[PDB]
Amino acid sequence: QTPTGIYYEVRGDTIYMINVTSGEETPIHLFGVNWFGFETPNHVVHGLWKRNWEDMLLQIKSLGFNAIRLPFCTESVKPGTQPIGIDYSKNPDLRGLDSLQIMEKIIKKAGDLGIFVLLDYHRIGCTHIEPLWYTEDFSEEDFINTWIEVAKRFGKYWNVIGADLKNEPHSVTSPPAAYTDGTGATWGMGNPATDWNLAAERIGKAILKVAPHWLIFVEGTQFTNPKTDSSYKWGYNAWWGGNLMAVKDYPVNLPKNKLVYSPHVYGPDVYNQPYFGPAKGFPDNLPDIWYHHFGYVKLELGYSVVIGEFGGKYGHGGDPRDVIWQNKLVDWMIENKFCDFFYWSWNPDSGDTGGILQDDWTTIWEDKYNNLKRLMD
Repeated sequence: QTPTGIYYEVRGDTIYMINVTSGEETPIHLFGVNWFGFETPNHVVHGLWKRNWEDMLLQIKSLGFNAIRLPFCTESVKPGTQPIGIDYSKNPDLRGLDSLQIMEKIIKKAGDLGIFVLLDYHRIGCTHIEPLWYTEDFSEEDFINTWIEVAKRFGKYWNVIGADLKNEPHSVTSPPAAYTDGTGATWGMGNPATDWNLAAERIGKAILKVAPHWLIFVEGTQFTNPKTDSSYKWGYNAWWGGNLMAVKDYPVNLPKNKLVYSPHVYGPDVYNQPYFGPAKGFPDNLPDIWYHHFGYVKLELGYSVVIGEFGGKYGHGGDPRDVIWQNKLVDWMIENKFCDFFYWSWNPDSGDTGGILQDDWTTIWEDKYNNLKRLMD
């Protein structure tokens, strides 16, 4: 049932942490941040050229976060991969360590601070998010085996809550083509080699055989199938990882008490969506859009929904409607009790969203954080 003594499960739509010996159960909320870098050519979380890694985790904790989503790529989780872009004078305890050992040290320190860690297989290579969970040189079996290896190693850390199976399944062509051309993910189209709802079952089952105490976080696709996407006016304008419209008729066939649906949702800094125009009713039109793309998965179907990424520059060098967008999204999360999320990102070096930290890697954006701090309380 668990190698750590801790078992994570969904009851109703709320995540619980269960101590299996004592029987004790506590509902947890994830107030999270993404700290990226393990999925990149750096092979390490970013910012260690300016900061000490432990000081970073203390800063994250000081702001009330209790969860980190940790993106990784295949190479960072293999022994011997060398990280790039570390200041060793600021990080002397990291001299000699390869990418995997720094991942371990960061997870163990997070657990010491009571911070839960969600592992996110973000990229198969270390350059960009592939639309599918395999490539010409890296098969679905290779993807699964890598998850199995990750789950064997990191399932022994009590604070790791589970596996976000593949970051942002999406399409690289337009519909109606994208449904059949084999280049992108689908959901409910029928082909198990493209249908993320079938692939998530295959990958999730394998993980749960080796880490039965983990949760399985399953993101949306960008497009699903034509009947579902055509059923809603904004059905073709969901984000990568953000279309969960096919959950109702095509649910992932995994145990409900182990499954979390994890949509990504963004504002005008990422893409100038037509519904971000006032001409189309922004921002008061957003609760219905969110509700259709993903929110009904909790509010109508009662599954656990954790927002895996959301963020934006909040008016600092980007589109100033982002301020209105983030405020409205937090208002809606508070009203609808979506209390579990991971902000994108802690890092400032995200080109279309910036981060909680400013470009000095030290000072936070006070306004952007003050809005987020409303979800925390």
